Amino acid sequence: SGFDDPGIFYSDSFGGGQARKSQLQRRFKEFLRQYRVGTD
Amino acid sequence: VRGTPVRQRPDLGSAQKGLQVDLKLVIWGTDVNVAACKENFQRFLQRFIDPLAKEEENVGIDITEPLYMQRLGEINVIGEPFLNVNCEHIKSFDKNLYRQLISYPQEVIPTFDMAVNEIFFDRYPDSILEHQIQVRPFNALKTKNMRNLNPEDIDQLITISGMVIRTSQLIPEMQEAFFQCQVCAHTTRVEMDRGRIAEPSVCGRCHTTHSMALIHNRSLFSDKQMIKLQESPEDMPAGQTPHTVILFAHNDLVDKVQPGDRVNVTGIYRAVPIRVNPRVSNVKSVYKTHIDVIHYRKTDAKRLHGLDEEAEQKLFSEKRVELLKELSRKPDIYERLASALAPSIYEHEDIKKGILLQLFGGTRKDFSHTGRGKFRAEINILLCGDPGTSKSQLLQYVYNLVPRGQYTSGKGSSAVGLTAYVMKDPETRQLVLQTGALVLSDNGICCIDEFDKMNESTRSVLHEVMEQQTLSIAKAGIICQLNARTSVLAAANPIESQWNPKKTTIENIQLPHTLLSRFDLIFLMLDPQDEAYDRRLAHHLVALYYQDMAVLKDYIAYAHSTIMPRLSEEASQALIEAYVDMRKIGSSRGMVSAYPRQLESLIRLAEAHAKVRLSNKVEAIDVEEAKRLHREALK
Amino acid sequence: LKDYALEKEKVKKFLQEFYQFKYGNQLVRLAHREQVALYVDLDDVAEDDPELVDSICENARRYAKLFADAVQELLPQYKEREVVNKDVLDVYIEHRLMMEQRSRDPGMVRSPQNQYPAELMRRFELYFQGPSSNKPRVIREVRADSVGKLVTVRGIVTRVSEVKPKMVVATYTCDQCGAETYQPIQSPTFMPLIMCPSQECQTNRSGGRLYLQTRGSRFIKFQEMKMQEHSDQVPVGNIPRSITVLVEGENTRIAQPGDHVSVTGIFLPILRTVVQGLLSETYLEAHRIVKMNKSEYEKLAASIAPEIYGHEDVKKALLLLLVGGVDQSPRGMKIRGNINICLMGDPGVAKSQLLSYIDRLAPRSQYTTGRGSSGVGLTAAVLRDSGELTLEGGALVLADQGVCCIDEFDKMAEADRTAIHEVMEQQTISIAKAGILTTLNARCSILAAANPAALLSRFDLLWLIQDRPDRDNDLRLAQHITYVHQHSLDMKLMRRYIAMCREKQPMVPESLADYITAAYVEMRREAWYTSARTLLAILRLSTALARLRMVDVVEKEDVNEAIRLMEMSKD
Ligand SMILES: Nc1ncnc2c1ncn2[C@@H]1O[C@H](COP(=O)(O)OP(=O)(O)O)[C@@H](O)[C@H]1O
Ligand SMILES: [Mg+2]
Ligand SMILES: [Zn+2]
Ligand SMILES: [Zn+2]
Repeated sequence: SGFDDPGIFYSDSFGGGQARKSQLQRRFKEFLRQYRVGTD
Repeated sequence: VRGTPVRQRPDLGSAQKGLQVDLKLVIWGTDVNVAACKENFQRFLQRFIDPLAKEEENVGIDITEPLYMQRLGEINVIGEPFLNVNCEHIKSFDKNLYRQLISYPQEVIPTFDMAVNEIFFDRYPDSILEHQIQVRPFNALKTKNMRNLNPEDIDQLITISGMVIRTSQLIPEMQEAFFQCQVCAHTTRVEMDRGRIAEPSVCGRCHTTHSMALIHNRSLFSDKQMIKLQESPEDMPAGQTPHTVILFAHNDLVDKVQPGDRVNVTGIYRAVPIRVNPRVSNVKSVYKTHIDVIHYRKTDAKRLHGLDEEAEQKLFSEKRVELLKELSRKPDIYERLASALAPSIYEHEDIKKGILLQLFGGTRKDFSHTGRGKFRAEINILLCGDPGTSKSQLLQYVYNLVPRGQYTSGKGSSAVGLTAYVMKDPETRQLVLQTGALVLSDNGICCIDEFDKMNESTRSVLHEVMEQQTLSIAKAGIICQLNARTSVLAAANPIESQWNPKKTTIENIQLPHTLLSRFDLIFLMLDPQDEAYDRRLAHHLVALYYQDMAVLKDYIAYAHSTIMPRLSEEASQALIEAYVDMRKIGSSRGMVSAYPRQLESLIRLAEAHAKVRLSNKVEAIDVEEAKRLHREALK
Repeated sequence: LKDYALEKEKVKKFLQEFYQFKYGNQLVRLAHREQVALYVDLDDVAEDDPELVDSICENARRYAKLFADAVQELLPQYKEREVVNKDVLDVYIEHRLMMEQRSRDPGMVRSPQNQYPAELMRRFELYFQGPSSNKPRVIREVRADSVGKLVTVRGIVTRVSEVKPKMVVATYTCDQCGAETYQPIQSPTFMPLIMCPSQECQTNRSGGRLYLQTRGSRFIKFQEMKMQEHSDQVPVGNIPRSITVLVEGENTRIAQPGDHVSVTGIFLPILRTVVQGLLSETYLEAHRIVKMNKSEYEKLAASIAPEIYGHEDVKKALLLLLVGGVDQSPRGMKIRGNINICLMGDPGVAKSQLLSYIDRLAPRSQYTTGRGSSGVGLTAAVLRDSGELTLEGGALVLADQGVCCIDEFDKMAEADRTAIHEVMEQQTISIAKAGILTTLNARCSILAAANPAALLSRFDLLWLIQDRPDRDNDLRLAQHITYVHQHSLDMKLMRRYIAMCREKQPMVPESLADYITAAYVEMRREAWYTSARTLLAILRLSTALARLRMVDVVEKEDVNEAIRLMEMSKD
């Protein structure tokens, strides 16, 4: 049974002055998805 | 909260994230809300009066006031911050809160703690406890068999019952490490967090890298205690051997319960992995499991009061005390109790009075100033009788009825196995000294069946305990002296397994005189061929075939509590005269000739009867009854 | 070889469509979680497709994976209501799939190793039961060639560990992120993890520092049991070979020490780690457990060992014990409903054969001669196991509820004699020996045999057999046994009647109180060794005879036959 080793499966981060890089990537994602130019 | 310290809960378990999620805002993995459980238990605290609160069994508990509020009042008048939350009270009140607590203990319990501290400090502003009150939830619905527990109750509060085997030495473990910078002497405490410390790795003052060293004996330690315990399951499937379970006690419950004590144990069932080898940091797939401990219930409805239970003052209501006292004042109390003991067997009045006097036990007294060694205060009985006479059933009944009861039978024993032996504990690997039956019975009873078939190499062990109650193990392991102050209830068959009437008493018994003079009572269980007795016994047995304890145990408990009878002048002169009389009588050979040991026997039996009557002084009635019972027992 | 997507499609259509929807009812029950285990039957799959069955026999493990995942995907369409979430484990799985739905983003693709695995989220288990065509093979003969093959074996049990939680899928949580990573365990050991591969951690460049805990994990009911060759299976002179078997899920707590078992499973290897190669241990992964061949009035007693002649009253008392006197625990003190017999005899009357037949008969039975089982053989002792001082049992504690057929009780060791006296008197065994401090529970019934006082005084029946040579008796017995050699009820039916008979629980009537007391005193006068033990003997035999009649009330006929038996025994 120790012959094989399947991976280490994982999941998402459900729950949970200096910011964090995942938050900053999120801020870039929102900025680049939702930015409006011109006028109505 | 005033500001009292929040001391961590080592027994509940290591901390966790406490992750919460919305479906209002429950805890992840659980159907619990902090707010809901907290409020439900606050309701339970403020409004839960009993449907019935027997004052006799629950002294200090009324039927008028809310139940736990007066408990908080007593926790205010004295300083121990612990509240006995009966899980079955919770079951009657709120089944939902029962489910949440006995499914999710380590998180529901801190909320209960928060609520209790909040209510208590609201009630009493200036009251000062050393730390927060803690709730002890016990008497959860009894699982019968550990071997029938499932892998779904991990970290789920269970309850079982059984006898201890060993309570190993304390083991400190870290809770708040202390670090000091080797260069600049900057200090810092590091709280243990979720199962492992955080070595600071940089000085906070001089910023040197990894100059922070762990000063050991400045740290904070909670204690521990491995407590190996043998289960007494109420379910015994067809071949499940006696299950034994490790109990890790912590800061407040350590050394609260000794070996041989019989306890219900409610506690957190906790799986922990097993390391592959002691130095490699791998582990095993096949975990161990050990119950933690959140509570031990000492009280048992089948046994009698324990030693510390008797010792503690606030144990009986005034009404119960008066009931016991007037029950004593009633003249026939001794024969009523001798009738009560073992209701199944039919009218062994003499033997039952003797066994009762044993259970009450003689008066304890101190000879250190006199330097006469230690005077054995216990009583010892030898049921010498033909095989098949219910002597063995008397042994089983009294063994079950008494706590600190151990049991041996013939040559299912050994000298080292009764005294002690050094073996390696397979959880700590240190060579540790495990006790035997004669040390587990330290302040109780050893019931020995087949006492003739107990080859003299073993009865050599019984000699020392019966003469002086010390048991000196002198062995390469240790050279020490174990207390073994055990009363003895021996059962012996005659030679060839039938009492020959031609042979006299000693000749028939065939045991050493130096042993038979130790037993201060000997009963020759014989069967006269009274046809009336035969008919009555038949009707009794078939009657139980077709087919009080509380007052008895409370009575004995009160007697041990504050009845220590002393000899009177009348009793002493009667003892001297009766000893000379018995010496003259038994001077005829064949029968057990008297001795100064038999003088001590008479004194002890007199003290026991005075204890039964609560006389607080041994009387002529006591010594006369001791003489009468000794003669009629030996005849 | 084949294509396992095709195989999975095959078995999916099969499980949906085969029969009352035979497998469909099982599927919906487990979908609602009214059963936690499932069992494929290769007879039921050879009902239509033999190639798939032969492939399952030859590479069973893979198809086990296929079947279990196929049923896992068949689950939700069979699900019809909201289950009550009976376990905190149910709470976890529901919460997990809920948050997966919450942050699903269904178009968004996720890695091949970012998903809740089947072995975690299944919550059911799937096993097999090999076909009748598959002959159960000898435990010695299951060699390396039969590794991976599906194989059934029949063997006696020797010792069985308890149910401790084996890890299946360890669950780790992080110190910064908050995701929850899995380490699916397979082998006897695993190195823990200390770093979190959650993508939030990979984005942050934070220390993983994840901490294992048991809450979110998936344990399982795991036992390692031992098994031993059948003494008939064994070759001419070799000792019986053993085998280790691994028991999982709803296969746990079936076999028990001493009980014959048939286990159906696959013979998969473990890493051995001194000669080169790549060596490996062998354990049989059980997939169906069936106890077999021991633990599945006048004509009846004569059916008890027809090969013996005479001793009709002995056989009747043996039938009576096998039914067992009524178990009673009135007013705390125990009056056990066991019946204890001794057969003192002249040398050779088939008393040993009677004991052997009772051994083959009773659902729990242990036939012990003098010295093959002495000391620890009869008592319980300590042994290394998760290594630990496992206390396990000898003959009597193995026969905790059954019948110990003790042979040649006269010449037993004196410690064995003492222990047997203890168990007959109180159905416990107290020990305070070198490394043992216990009180075993042994609710056994004793069938002693011996050759010519304590015996008389501690028993319910003693029978002296003196074959006084009578010409006609010996002539008939000689004709009988010669006919036996010449020609060489069924046991299962006999045992079924006994098994049902065990559970009627009569209660004695008041009408017989005068009768029983009168008979007791009259027997005492006829004696004047009899006493209260003999009173209890007649009374127990009366209860057991009422049980044999199956009526719940004892009568005068019962006590009459009891006195008949005891009179015959004494005389
Ligand atoms: N009626 C009978 N039926 C079968 N076998 C018999 C019969 N009578 C005698 N025997 C034989 O007697 C032999 C001895 O029996 P055994 O069990 O050794 O008695 P014991 O051990 O009590 O001396 C057996 O081998 C058995 O074959
Ligand atoms: Mg024999
Ligand atoms: Zn510094
Ligand atoms: Zn992480």
